[PDB]
Amino acid sequence: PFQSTLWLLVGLSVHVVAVMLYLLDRFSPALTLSSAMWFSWGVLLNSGIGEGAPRSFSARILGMVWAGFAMIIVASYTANLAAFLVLDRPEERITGINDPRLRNPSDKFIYATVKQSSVDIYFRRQVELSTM
Amino acid sequence: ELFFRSGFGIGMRKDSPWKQNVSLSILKSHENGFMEDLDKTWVRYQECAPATLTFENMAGVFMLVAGGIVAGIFLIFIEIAY
Amino acid sequence: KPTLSDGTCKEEFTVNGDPVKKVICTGPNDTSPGSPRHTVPQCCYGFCIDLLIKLARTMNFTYEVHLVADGKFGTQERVNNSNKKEWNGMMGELLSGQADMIVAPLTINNERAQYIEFSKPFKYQGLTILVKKEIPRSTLDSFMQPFQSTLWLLVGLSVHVVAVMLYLLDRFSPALTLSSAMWFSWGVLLNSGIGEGAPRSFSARILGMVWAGFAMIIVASYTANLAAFLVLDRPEERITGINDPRLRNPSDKFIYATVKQSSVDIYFRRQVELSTMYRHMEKHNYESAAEAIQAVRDNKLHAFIWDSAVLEFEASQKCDLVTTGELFFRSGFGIGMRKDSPWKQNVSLSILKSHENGFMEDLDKTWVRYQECDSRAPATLTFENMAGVFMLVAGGIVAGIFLIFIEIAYKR
Amino acid sequence: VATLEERPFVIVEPADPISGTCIRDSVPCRSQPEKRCCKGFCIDILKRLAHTIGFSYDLYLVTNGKHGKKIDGVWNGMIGEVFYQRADMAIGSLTINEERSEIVDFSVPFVETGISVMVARSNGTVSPSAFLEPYSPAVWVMMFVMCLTVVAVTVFIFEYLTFTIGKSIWLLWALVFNNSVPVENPRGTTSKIMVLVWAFFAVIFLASYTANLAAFMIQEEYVDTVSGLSDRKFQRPQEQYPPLKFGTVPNGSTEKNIRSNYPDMHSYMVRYNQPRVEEALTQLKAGKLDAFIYDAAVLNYMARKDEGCKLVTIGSGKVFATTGYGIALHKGSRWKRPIDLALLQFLGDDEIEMLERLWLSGICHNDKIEVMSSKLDIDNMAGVFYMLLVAMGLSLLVFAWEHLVYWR
Amino acid sequence: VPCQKRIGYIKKCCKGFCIDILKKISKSVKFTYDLYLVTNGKHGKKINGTWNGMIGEVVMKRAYMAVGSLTINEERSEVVDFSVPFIETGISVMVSRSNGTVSPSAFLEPFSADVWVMMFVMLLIVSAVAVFVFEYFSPVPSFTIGKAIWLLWGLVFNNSVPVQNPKGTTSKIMVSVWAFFAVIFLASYTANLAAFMIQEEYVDQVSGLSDKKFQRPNDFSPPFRFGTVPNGSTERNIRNNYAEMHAYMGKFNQRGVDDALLSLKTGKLDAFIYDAAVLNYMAGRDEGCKLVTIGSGKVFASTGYGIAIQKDSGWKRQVDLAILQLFGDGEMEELEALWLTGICHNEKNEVMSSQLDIDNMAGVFYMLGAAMALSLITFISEHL
Ligand SMILES: O=C(O)[C@@H]1[C@H](C(=O)O)NCCN1C(=O)c1ccc2c(ccc3ccccc32)c1
Ligand SMILES: O=C(O)[C@@H]1[C@H](C(=O)O)NCCN1C(=O)c1ccc2c(ccc3ccccc32)c1
Ligand SMILES: *[C@@H]1O[C@H](CO)[C@@H](O)[C@H](O)[C@H]1NC(C)=O
Ligand SMILES: *[C@@H]1O[C@H](CO)[C@@H](O)[C@H](O)[C@H]1NC(C)=O
Repeated sequence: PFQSTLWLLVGLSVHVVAVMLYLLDRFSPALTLSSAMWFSWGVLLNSGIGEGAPRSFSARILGMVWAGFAMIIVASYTANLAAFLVLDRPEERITGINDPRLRNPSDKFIYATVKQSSVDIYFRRQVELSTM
Repeated sequence: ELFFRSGFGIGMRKDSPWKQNVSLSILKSHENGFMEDLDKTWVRYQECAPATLTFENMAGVFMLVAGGIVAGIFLIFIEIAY
Repeated sequence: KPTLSDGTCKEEFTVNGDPVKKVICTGPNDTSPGSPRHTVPQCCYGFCIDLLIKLARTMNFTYEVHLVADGKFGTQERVNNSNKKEWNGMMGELLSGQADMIVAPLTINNERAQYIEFSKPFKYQGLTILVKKEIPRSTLDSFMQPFQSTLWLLVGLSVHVVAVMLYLLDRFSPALTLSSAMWFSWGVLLNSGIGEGAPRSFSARILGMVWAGFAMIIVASYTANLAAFLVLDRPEERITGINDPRLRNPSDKFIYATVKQSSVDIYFRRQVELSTMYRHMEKHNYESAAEAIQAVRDNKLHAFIWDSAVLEFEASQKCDLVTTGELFFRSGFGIGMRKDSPWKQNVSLSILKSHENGFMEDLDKTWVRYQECDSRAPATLTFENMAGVFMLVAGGIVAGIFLIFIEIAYKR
Repeated sequence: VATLEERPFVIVEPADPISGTCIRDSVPCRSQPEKRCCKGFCIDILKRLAHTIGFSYDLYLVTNGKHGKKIDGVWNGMIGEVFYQRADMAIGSLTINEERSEIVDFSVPFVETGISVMVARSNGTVSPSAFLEPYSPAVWVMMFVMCLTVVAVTVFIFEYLTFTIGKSIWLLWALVFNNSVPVENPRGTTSKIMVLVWAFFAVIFLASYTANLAAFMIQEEYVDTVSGLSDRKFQRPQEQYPPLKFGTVPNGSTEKNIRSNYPDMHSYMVRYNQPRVEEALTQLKAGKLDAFIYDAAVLNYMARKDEGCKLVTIGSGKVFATTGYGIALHKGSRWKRPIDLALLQFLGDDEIEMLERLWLSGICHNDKIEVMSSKLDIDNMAGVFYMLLVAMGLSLLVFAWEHLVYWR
Repeated sequence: VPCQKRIGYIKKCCKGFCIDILKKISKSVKFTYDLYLVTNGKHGKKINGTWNGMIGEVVMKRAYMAVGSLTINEERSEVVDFSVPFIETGISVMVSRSNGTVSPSAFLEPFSADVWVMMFVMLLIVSAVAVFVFEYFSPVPSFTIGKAIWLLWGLVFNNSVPVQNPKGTTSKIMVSVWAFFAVIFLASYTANLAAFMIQEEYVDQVSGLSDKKFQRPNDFSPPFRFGTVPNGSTERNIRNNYAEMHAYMGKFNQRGVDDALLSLKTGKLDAFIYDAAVLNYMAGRDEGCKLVTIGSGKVFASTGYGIAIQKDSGWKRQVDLAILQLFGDGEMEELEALWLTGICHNEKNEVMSSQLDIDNMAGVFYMLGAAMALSLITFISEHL
């Protein structure tokens, strides 16, 4: 669902948020770059890891919107997987005569019948069906 | 869909005198329920899925779970030493 | 446009600042056919009048545009006097001799080509379908849609059933109080963080576990059903041209209208396959093309079979309308003049010459193809659809208001 | 030519009084007679044969009966108009019959007629075992196995700094099931990181489950029911569930066949004997009835031309005692070969099909071509409740074991 | 239809769109035909003051009619009389199907902006009442406003952060009932967001050949590429009206038309410009369905085909009437679909699986970036 470059960028925004939370909490008038990663990684993966409460006003708002971004990634991933999965019926049913693969010879969708019989008499009757 | 509706037949020459009775007899077998027994005996019998995920299309994620186990052995030693 | 003061056309500018050239048409005002009127100068401008001006700049001839009297394009019909067929509108005005050249959108055909010459077309267009563009609205009620209204009241009892079972399965085995089982059984279902009493026994753990797995499925099935209902259920009443089965048979898709005594009517007459479709709309055809488009915005007529060169202009300006279908009758317009017309050889040549000069492209760029909103249906959840949820949590505040006073009274 | 006025086949309309003469694209059919024209389906067949064969005609509506009948000595109606030298042909809605074949000779049928069955449109179920569907047992079972390995690893990987296996299973299972339960977290970084890796799989597993669960009840169509006339569920309902109610229009061709084959069918079906075709539909549409049985060529047309498309037949090749329509003749009229040759030409070509897209058609499509997703109800997901019901019983089994371990 | 051919007159069989049109005209106006296929040149071109091709033989009075794919112009119209066109023709543009499309800011389509603000304000009031009404007035650190917001906000956005749960029977109920709203809010958001990325469809637009893509090709965008088949009508038409364009097009000459489609099939050429009569037809029967006849209905020189007749011929009047008769009886679309309609003319939905990327979703990180800076304004102000 996500291009390989999206994972790398989303793989560093968690760290970019982590250092920012540590930087903002360290100058608040014990994240120590260890519980910040657990808070940053815990929200994205929906795992109850660590008790890190960013008491700073600046850090808490970042964490408040950090969860919002984490929700979008998981919600979009589910929807893209849902959209991809529902759009996986390429069977391309013939639906009888008047089909794109049948109106003209595709050289790849080979279709034949019994020699002589009635279909050959049927098909040769109409000049319209002389193309295939 | 059935794009050419034309039933079968029992062909005979033009001068054949059997045409009148063959047509009458073949029409009597339709009403009698007889021609609903042959297809019951010869045709109608033997009357024997949005692409489930399956193990395929998901070997990568379970490899990640296995990969964490392997990386852990290479990570426990460093953590203990440090 | 009505003429301004002093009996002259008002001064106006185009998008590029060039003056839009105007002519003084002398025709009826506030026609209302069937009532007495009078001739009055009127202001005309636009595509088919700029191409007229460039025409007068080549053959060096003068003109005085006067609008048609009755207001119909023209159709040879038999008068009440036996079957002496007589034209009407422009064609009547041209054959009689009052008119000499018909420079107006006028589809050419055999019935008109036999009596007059037509010259080469100056624009190629067909006939399409104009219908009201439905705004994308989500037909979603409150959260009662994904699950039947006879399932929530049995899930709720199952929450309590697990709670009483879990407490009974922990107060006897070799812990959690009754209230903790109430919170834990709920807390798994609504995913809330409340509830600190985890199961202790190895028999209460599994009952409180398979319930958790059941909690995910209920929520996951809710999401899947809402996605299934939203994606699948979209308003699909679009018409894919005349080939649509609704048009191909007499059906009450409200009304299909056209303009009386036009080429569309005669096109609907020579085709006996749809003869009764034309007879169907014989009691519904308007007297003018401008009125019918106004009917579509009034939801009295959700169909229109008119020249695609005209509808696409309205589908761009009046962006509440949209065009549908494929052009099923392609035939160019024509600067028609009477048979044995010395201007006929010049006029047709200048129309063909203007095509490659780029001038004929210039006109439709200023008039028809200055472009506007197109858009042209995933509905967005609105407050109306989701008001049910907000009502519940709004009612939760007042439910607790009548519960706090009885909670404090418990101590006394 | 003798003909009868029928709703989809031969429409008779007054001649246009404004123009005096009747409207074009119609034939001047008298009666047996004010001048008057008619149109329809069988009319177009007749006029096409006139151009091909090269013969004129003078239609007149029959005023005796309907499609001919035997009155025990005299043949009346459209057929009688030909058996008595009065009419050379009887083009219309004439069903080929064995009894009619020996008094008049017919042509090659151009429309098929049988004995079909109606039913109300089915809403559609949701595969009541759907919760276990958007996956495979290989993925389902092994993921439980995978956690058992990870839980065993986590306890061992955390020992080298009171977790135990019991809390590791509880913690790991929590993440994979939309974590909301109380959990105990480890302290070592090697175990804490590993849990996150399993937590990432939990997000993917849950996301994949809900994504494919949506697809299961989106690309599923809606038929949900097929029944046949010869089926015992139709044959006799008195030895089964609450009886299925079905009836027809008596005194007709469909009653003759249903009488000769199954005499008990005739006895039972008189309970619901609707004398009007249109009225029977209303009773069927109101839930009073369950199946209306009549000719295919006259019941398919009414199924196609119907608002809401709420009526679908199961006569998709299951028509029983199928005899087509045809053009009656005089049994010696020597027109049979030219008529049959020309009629087979249209059938051999695609001519008759266009006339089928005409009047003998409707906006409603008997094919499903439509998917509906309704409320999950209780039946469509009672399977997931059964899994819980196993746990309540299984927990009680552990409760006894937890009780009897002390005494033994 | 029988046909002749010079060099010796070898008999041959003729059939095609003009032939069947000629057949219909033949019986309608009761005139006969003895088609002899041209040899010198093709179509016609006035070279050295003399006409060759089909036109050249008519003006030498050797033909008296020239059916075929003859494009109506003014150089021919002053030499050979012309009939009413039976098929339109322009100068169209060809672009690829783009292999789908992406929707930027694809994370805010559900929940119309009234929903967010309505929930946001009531999120504050629920936090306000929980710590004021149902806490200060109820039995049993304490529960501040900041902690209440930090909890209820977390529950909506897929609660994973550590929280400080309330204490009290009523406070727990208020938080619990809010958690149910979060479940519906999250479940419906994902479900609705799935709909918006299922019916994404495809976006194609050229706005004709008179736009900046073909009037200022060397704009801020990378140099646009477009070529035609030289020594033809389109080059002659475009070289006069568009003086600057002819110079630019010379860098991407494509000679054979089939060679040009190879460039389109490989992406070497940005767009293909040629006559719309065959370009629509050729893309109709094109294999792979990667070519769309963009610019349809809005072309440069809409001049139709025709049936050239000798100058001042009496048959001219009876030929135009016959052709128009076939138009009124709804016959063109029968043979138009019979001969040149292709198979890739179905609905243009072409819904494709999305491949969400930074291009697909951009504002999602911008909100994080904006909130990253939004913390700074609340970070400096804490000192004051
Ligand atoms: O087969 C039959 O039962 C007869 C006749 C025969 O050969 O006897 N063969 C043909 C069928 N038919 C009838 O009486 C009959 C019964 C009902 C409708 C119509 C014709 C048109 C309708 C339109 C709407 C509703 C009902 C009808 C004819
Ligand atoms: O207008 C032109 O340029 C001429 C001519 C004229 O009167 O000059 N008027 C018509 C256009 N044309 C051509 O030479 C031409 C060039 C290329 C194809 C076709 C016709 C069918 C194809 C099918 C596949 C690929 C190429 C082609 C005609
Ligand atoms: C056809 O059946 C009739 C009825 O019994 C009979 O009289 C006649 O001989 C039969 N024809 C032939 C050729 O057997
Ligand atoms: C038409 O144009 C030609 C050439 O310019 C000219 O000789 C002729 O006089 C024009 N026709 C009329 C009626 O002036």
